Amino acid sequence: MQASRARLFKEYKEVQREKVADPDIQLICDDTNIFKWTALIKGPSETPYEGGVFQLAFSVPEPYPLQPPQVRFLTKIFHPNVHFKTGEICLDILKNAWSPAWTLQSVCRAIIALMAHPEPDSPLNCDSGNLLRSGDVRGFNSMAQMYTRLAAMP
Amino acid sequence: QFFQPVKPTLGQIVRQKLSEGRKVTCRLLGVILEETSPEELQKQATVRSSVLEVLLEITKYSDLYLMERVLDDESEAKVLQALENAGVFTSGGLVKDKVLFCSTEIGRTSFVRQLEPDWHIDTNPEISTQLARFIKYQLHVATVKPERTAPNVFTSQSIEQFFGSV
Repeated sequence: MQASRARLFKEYKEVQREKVADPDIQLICDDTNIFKWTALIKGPSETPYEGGVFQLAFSVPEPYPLQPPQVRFLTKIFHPNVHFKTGEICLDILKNAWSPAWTLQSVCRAIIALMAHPEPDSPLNCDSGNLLRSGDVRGFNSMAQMYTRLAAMP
Repeated sequence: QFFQPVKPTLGQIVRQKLSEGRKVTCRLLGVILEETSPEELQKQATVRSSVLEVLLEITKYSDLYLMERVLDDESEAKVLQALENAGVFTSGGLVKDKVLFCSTEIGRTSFVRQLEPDWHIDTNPEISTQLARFIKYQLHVATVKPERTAPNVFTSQSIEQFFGSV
């Protein structure tokens, strides 16, 4: 229990001790629950998600960093590896391939990389995945951009 | 008399045929635009003047998504400028963000299944047949009725004829 708090303190320290340009990631530790975090991530440039801001909800288990956090999109997103109705993410580092080497910040970065480089296999949105697998990249970008403009630009 | 006749407006006719279907997807070529192939969209795009009144009544009542297969980026711009030339975008109706573009015919089926409209309007029979399993109502626009349409796939010669009359 106290090991998790020490680790989460290093990460809260590092997200405060930085004013780096291009804050593509902004982790917001929570007021009263050290184990609840929210993140703001910028859509990766040169992707249909560019210009959007997506909110991620982190639910940190008490054995963290020995156990992965529970992460999901609160912003709607059209992506092969995100369940549109629930925001659940299919990413192996959040499940089987987790390691204490990962951090909340690097998890956000893996999600951004996933947004820029989808995996039409392992699909939680088969319509989004079908567009990519069938070679309809214009269609994928068109619908992903629409949802970015309608749901991820406040 | 003053008490025993009647006459409905175009909006009431359109809304009646929509049958409370307040979410609609619809292709562009042929049914809304005069052009009939993506190759033509590389040269010009033109909204059918006969579809305009009914189209606007649909946008006031229903969330509408237009979609079409195109061959390049310049075709997209030509389409958007055509829709704007005809005043298809209005406050309270259709917005430019809800006009979608793809590179394959079957890509439209992915748009529609994601959007889950009450109505889809198309001209490709394989698309209408494939979507009848998922979409409550469809209008298949064709010169002649397919020999076989699903019971929930209705056929007509134009959007304005099907929704614009009784």
